Amino acid sequence: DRVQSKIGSLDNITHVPGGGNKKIETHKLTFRENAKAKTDHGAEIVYK
Amino acid sequence: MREIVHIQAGQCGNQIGAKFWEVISDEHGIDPTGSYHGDSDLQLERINVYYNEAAGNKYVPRAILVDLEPGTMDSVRSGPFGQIFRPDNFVFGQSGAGNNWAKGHYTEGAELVDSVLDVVRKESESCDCLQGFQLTHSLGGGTGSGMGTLLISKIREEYPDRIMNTFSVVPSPKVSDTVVEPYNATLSVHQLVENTDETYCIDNEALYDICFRTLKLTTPTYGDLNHLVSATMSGVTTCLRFPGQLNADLRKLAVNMVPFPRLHFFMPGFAPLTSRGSQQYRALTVPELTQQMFDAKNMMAACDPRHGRYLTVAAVFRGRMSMKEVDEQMLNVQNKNSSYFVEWIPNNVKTAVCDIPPRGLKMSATFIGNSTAIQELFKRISEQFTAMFRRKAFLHWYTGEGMDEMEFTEAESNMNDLVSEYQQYQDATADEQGEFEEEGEEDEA
Amino acid sequence: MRECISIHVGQAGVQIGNACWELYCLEHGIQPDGQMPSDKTIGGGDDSFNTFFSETGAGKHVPRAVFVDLEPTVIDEVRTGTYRQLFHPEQLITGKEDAANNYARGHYTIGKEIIDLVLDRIRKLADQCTGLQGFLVFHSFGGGTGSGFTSLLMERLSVDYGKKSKLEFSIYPAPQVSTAVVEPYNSILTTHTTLEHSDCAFMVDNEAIYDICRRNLDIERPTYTNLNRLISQIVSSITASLRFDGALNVDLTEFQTNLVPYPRIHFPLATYAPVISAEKAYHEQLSVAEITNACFEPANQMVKCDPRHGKYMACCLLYRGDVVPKDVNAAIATIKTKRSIQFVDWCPTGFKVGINYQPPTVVPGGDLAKVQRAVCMLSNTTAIAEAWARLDHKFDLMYAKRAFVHWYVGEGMEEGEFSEAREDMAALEKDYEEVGVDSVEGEGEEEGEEY
Ligand SMILES: Nc1nc2c(ncn2[C@@H]2O[C@H](COP(=O)(O)OP(=O)(O)OP(=O)(O)O)[C@@H](O)[C@H]2O)c(=O)[nH]1
Ligand SMILES: Nc1nc2c(ncn2[C@@H]2O[C@H](COP(=O)(O)OP(=O)(O)O)[C@@H](O)[C@H]2O)c(=O)[nH]1
Ligand SMILES: [Mg+2]
Repeated sequence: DRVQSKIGSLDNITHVPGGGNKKIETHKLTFRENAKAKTDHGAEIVYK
Repeated sequence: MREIVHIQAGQCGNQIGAKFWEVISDEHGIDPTGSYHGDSDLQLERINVYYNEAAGNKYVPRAILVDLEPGTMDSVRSGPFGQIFRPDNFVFGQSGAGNNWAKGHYTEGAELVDSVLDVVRKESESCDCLQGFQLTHSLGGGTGSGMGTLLISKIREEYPDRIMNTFSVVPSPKVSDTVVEPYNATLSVHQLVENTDETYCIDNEALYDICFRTLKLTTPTYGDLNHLVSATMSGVTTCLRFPGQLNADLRKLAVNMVPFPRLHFFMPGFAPLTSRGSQQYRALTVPELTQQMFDAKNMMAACDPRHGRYLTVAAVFRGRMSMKEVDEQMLNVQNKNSSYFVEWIPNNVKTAVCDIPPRGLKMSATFIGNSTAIQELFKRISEQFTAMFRRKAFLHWYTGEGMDEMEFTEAESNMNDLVSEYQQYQDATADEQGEFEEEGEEDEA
Repeated sequence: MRECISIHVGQAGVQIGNACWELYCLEHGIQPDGQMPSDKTIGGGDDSFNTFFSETGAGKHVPRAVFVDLEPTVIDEVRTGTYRQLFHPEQLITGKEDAANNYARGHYTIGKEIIDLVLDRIRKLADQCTGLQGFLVFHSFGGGTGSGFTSLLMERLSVDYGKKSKLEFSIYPAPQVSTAVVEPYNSILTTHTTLEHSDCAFMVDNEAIYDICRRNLDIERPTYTNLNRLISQIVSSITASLRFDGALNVDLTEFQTNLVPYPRIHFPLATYAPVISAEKAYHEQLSVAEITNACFEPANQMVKCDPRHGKYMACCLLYRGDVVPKDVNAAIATIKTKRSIQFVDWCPTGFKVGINYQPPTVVPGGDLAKVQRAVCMLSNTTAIAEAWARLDHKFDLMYAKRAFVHWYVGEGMEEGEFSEAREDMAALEKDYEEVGVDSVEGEGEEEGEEY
């Protein structure tokens, strides 16, 4: 049978992505919108 | 009237135990027979904080001693002050712990926790008002580590609305004292993060710097280290025992110092510390305290906190100090280190000022900080874990106690979450207004 | 209140028992007749001797120890010997004919006959204890009883006591010396058995110690009697905690959690420092750090395989006498710093540390002199795969011819079992080799900018 190690260090290679866990701040999402447009025109406006 | 239970567990835990019980007893003029002899009426005044009365001017501490072997506790019972303790409160096995935290949490500490809770029921019901438990253990150890985790897992639900104050010596930043340090510590925090209200991180390697640098000792013992953390413990609990100008107890300290329910990992520091010579070659004042209290090399965690930001600080002074000279040095720090605090918590300092100094000192301060820098420890602990666990090495001694090979990964997943919580708050920004696009318009030509 | 059982098996084992217990009496201030020097009470309390001796009579201290060889000579020389009043005669157990360097006699056709007699006296010494810690077992690999009756005993001990630790303490066969031809067959036939039953084994080697005796100790003409007295100074320092209080303490159930990353790799090597004449200690000071570096020098190792030839996995330091814990932390950190003192590329926390307050005493008039501080060390390392490869090659060369086989198979042992023992050691060669891999899990290796 040509023989191999009785131990087997490879087993945790079954573990899943990841890598790591979270982050999640406690109540708000400030600047995730990455600074695109949020308004239209601009300068002098209307009148009737 | 207001009361504390003390617990000591594991070798380190019963050495800082035997030295805290020298420190606090001598600070009360409790004799080594257990006789009260205090040289102030103010020592007898709050003696019920740490002791219970017995027959004929005798007292016993509300201290409970745990081990899985007789061997450390025999040296308590024979060593100095050994006779203050109730021998019922000596709760020890004949089994060993093997540096195996599972051997404590699941099996041979599990064969004795009911005999510990026995002494918690006897002693905690001496208390008019229990405020909290004070527990000196290991974290990287197998004994203290493995005993506090299951113990809190029961004290945290008998007594859910008391406080839970932990002093834990941690794995070293450059060496090992024990091989399995990364495993015991990762698995202990997975229990304790959920269930403790306070954990000091205490580092020998930080202490050994102090012994070289501030105390200037040639052969520093453990006894020398143990007098500094027991002076810490006595110090932080000074306003619990004596009058002051700015009182605080464990509940007042935790609400100012724990801003989110997992961020209760603290470094201490202590002032003054000099050598037996160098004392004579500086002054001693409120600013001379503060000069050493903030100073990163003197922290008893070797994190060099100038890597990170303080959320919260506590300063617990002893001896006659003048309020404006304290208040303004706490702020001088804050302005002149303004880059080293969190954004969204201003007025960062809880200041407490008490009348009665230490024995053999005129003034001192105890420093307690909370900085996201504390990630330095737990990061090495995680990296030294997966290094071991990627191959499932040492596991067979833990499954030999029933521990599931999955809870090693539940702890790793918890360690990823917890460590990432320091990073999500480190230099985290505040809620304010954004950018606005604007430019001139034609009126004239 | 907690206790240890010692067992001496084969002529090595017995002769170390006749060296170690001698030291253990001096280390406790006990006399060669198991008395204290006096009747009248002096001091108060321990009496820290409970873990080693059962107290009887008028305060006669009986060592917790069973002795076995299948020749009576070696135990008759204790029964008539200097320590004839220290040991108990039921615990001095003899055979009728030695296993004669044949494992199959040792393990089966002779050794079968007194196994229950030995185990019953072991029962009787366990029922004497207040809290059994486990077994420390002494042999060689060369012996037919040192192999055959050790392996048989550890099979039986696991029936009677299950998980209770069993630690081996063994004359590992030399790289170029042997005292016997068939040593490589007794050497495997025990190991094939005890890997699936003992919890650690701590090796030490004749030829290695001979080299140290000459080079370091300045002993031109060393005996076995020096050898076993240097070996007793090893196990005195592996059991200092179980005998004295100390700054750091290390129980018998610690060392396996520390030293054994997988149950197949349970074979550290034991080293001790300093080892010199008095005449050389007058040109030295022998600091903590000095003596701790001396425990790593290849010329000082007491198994002769060179520790440059592989990678550390596990270490335990065991100090005595004038040592403080900072000095040690700095001795360890600067050895850790040396990546020449190389560790397996997965190990982070390589060291465990013990510190006893009490110095080693020596025997009077003899070759071993006093120091102010001393260190033993226990270390598991990939470099010993060259000596396991020596035990491969030595087996393979004679077994290809079936040389000496008829002695073992004439005790009814089978050619099938003989081949499985060699196959288990071909697996062991791949066990050492895999822990030697730098945790490779793809098709190459990687690095940062610089090491
Ligand atoms: N250090 C040391 N090694 C010894 C001593 N006695 C014998 N040896 C070693 O023990 C091994 C051979 O074992 P034997 O001496 O034949 O003892 P045994 O186990 O009783 O042999 P059997 O005749 O099979 O019972 C060799 O490695 C010898 O060097 C001793 O006093 N000290
Ligand atoms: N500060 C200090 N550290 C100690 C002392 N005794 C042990 N240690 C350290 O505590 C850590 C935990 O070890 P130990 O207490 O032996 O583990 P346990 O008894 O299995 O919990 C290690 O870093 C030891 O070196 C002590 O008295 N003081
Ligand atoms: Mg024999």
